[PDB]
Amino acid sequence: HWGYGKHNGPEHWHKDFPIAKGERQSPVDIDTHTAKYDPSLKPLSVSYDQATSLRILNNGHSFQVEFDDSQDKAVLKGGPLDGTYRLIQFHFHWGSLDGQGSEHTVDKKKYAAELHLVHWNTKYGDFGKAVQQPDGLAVLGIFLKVGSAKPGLQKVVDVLDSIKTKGKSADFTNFDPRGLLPESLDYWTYPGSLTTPPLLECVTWIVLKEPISVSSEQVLKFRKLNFNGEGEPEELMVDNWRPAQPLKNRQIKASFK
Ligand SMILES: NS(=O)(=O)c1nnc(NS(=O)(=O)c2ccccc2)s1
Ligand SMILES: [Zn+2]
Repeated sequence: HWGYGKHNGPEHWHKDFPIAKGERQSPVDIDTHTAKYDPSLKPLSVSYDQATSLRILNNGHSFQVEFDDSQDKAVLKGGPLDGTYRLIQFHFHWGSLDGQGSEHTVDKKKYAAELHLVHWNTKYGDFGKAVQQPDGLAVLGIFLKVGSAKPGLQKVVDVLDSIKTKGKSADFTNFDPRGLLPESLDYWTYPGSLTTPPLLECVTWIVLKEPISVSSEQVLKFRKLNFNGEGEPEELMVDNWRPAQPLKNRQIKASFK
C-alpha cells in the first residue's frame, strides 16, 4: 500500500494512481513574485461558530478531527468559491525536523507543518459525489511555524496519546476550530488536487499568507505518533508530506496587493 517511505512514497504513487502525473496536481510552490493580484477575489467568509466536532482518528498517514456535516453548521464561502462548502475534517502534515513538514512552499520556503481544513460543496449532496467534481472540495491551508505555543491547539496535542497507532479513535467533542486561524485571512488560491491518493483533481486550494505559530513542544508531540497499528513494529509518523508538483498551465492568484 502507499505511504511515505522509500519503497512506497510519493515517487511511487503514479503506478497505482496515474493521475499523480496529472495537469493540476498539488501541492505547489507559491512564487510570490509571479502570483497575480486579483482585486475581483472576495474576502473569505469562515462561519465556524456552530461547528460540531465528533472524534479524532489516526488514519495511518495523519490524524484527523471529524465534524458533523449533516447540516450547514460550519461552512466556508466567499473567496474564489461559488456556493457553500461544509467543513468535514481537518488534519496536519509535518516533518521530522523544524525546517520541513509543509506541503505547499512559499518562494521555496518550507514550514514546520501544514494544517488542512477540508470542505465539500453542498450542491453535490454528499462528500463522495463532491470528490468527483472539479469544484467539489475547498481546502483551507494554514502554515505552522515554530515559535510561541498556540493555546487553541493544546486540546488536540493532549489527546494524541490516546490515538498513537493506526485505526485508533477517540471522542473529541466541543472543539472550536476558530482557535486555529491566523489574524489575517489574506490568501493565495489555485485549482489543484488531493495531496494523498487517490489524488483526485477536485480541489480549490485556499492557502493563507499568515502562518500560525506553535511551540517546539507542541510539534514534538505530533512526531510521537505511529504509522503502524498496535502490535506492529514502531514507525514514527513524520514527514507525511508530498513534494511540490509542477504548476503546468495554472496561475496562482492572490487576494492581496
Ligand atoms: N491533504 S488533502 O488534500 O487535504 C487530503 N488528503 N486526504 C484527504 N482525505 S479525505 O478528504 O477525507 C478523502 C477521503 C476519501 C476520498 C477523498 C478525500 S483530504
Ligand atoms: Zn492534507
